[PDB]
Amino acid sequence: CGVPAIQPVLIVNGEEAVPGSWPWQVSLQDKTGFHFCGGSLINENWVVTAAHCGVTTSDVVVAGEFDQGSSSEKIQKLKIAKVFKNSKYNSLTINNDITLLKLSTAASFSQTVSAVCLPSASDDFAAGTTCVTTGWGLTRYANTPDRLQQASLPLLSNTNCKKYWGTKIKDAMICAGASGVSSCMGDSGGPLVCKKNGAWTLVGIVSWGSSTCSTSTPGVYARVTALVNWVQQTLAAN
Amino acid sequence: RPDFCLEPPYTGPCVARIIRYFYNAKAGLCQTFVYGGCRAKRNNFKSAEDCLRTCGGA
Repeated sequence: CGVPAIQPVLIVNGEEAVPGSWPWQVSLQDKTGFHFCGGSLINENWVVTAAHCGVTTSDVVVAGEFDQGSSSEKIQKLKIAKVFKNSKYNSLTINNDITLLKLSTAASFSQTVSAVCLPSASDDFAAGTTCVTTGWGLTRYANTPDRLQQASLPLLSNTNCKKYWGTKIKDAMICAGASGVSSCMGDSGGPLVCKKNGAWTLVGIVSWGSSTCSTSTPGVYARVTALVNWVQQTLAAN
Repeated sequence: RPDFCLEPPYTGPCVARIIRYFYNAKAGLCQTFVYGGCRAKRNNFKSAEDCLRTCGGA
């Protein structure tokens, strides 16, 4: 996990990613192929995304995709067998914004399709750490870009994030950005990864932020460390 | 019809790309818009039928 077969070379103001350099990135689409959210593969049978994306078993997980405008590109359209929404998700405060998707048929890992590592509940990723977020969300606050995008951004301390968002920032949230880039419509559920001993680890899940996708305001993500115990328990019981 | 039918569509703070319907009083019909996934206002429906039955004629 966390080691791309194809090394990446480093969303508003982001840049085009190297084809297949973020193998855990999946696209969540409806029965017609309409992209509504991103997601991250944590192993061959499970995808982790945001609770607010409202995924159902009628939706599909598309893995190994780079250019959504390419009908030739080889991808994997995985059916969803069951959806596990964290019962703690607060539809009012948006806290505990995480959902797990169990695939009907396992994904066939390869050079362009693999898993991201999960952190330990006790991991501490310091403010200032340069992480990365990826997705097919809008590049300007408007249709989604065809090719997967990426952006490097810094994690922010809770104190610094609150200087802007105040008490809307809850215990299962972590902020990053306000550095010239911003997540935007279509990026939700996607990953915010940072290196842990060299392996890309899921530190956040794109959740919410500026109503205008401003690049000078903190982006908010679901804090995976505060939710990974729930993830592990869900896996073990299913 | 309820007055919430006269409010413009609200995407919200979340960043998903979910197709929803809202009633456009100026045109007299329900149209699609992109919803962020959280904190929906009431002029936001999962189907065009729901929207017309609730806001039609507003």
